[PDB]
Amino acid sequence: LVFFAEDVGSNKGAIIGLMVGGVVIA
Amino acid sequence: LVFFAEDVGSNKGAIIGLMVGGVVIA
Amino acid sequence: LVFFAEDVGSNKGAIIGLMVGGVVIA
Amino acid sequence: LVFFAEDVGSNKGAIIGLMVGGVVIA
Amino acid sequence: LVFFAEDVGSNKGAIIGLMVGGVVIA
Repeated sequence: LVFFAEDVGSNKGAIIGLMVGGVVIA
Repeated sequence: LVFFAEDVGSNKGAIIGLMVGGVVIA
Repeated sequence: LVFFAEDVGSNKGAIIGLMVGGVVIA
Repeated sequence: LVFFAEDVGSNKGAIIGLMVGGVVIA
Repeated sequence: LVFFAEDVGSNKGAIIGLMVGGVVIA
């Protein structure tokens, strides 16, 4: 499993909700 | 299980929400 | 396994929520 | 088996919340 | 099973909340 979450935001501001879900159950 | 995400945005602002569903149930 | 998460924000500001959920239950 | 969570915040300011949960149950 | 979590902040801090939770159970 190779997760790759790249966010390139040039001048975010306002309301920006960054949610990273990384749960594992084995 | 490759999950490549390359979001490229210039001047986001406003109302934005990022969600990365990375749940593994084994 | 691998879980990359990069957030490139050029001049964030405002309201920014970062939720990194990294739980490994084995 | 790696967990990368980097946030390149250039000139944040304002309201910026950060919540990273690093759980490793084995 | 490494964790590379970091938040680069170049200028501008204002109200910021850096909440990290490390739970290494082996």
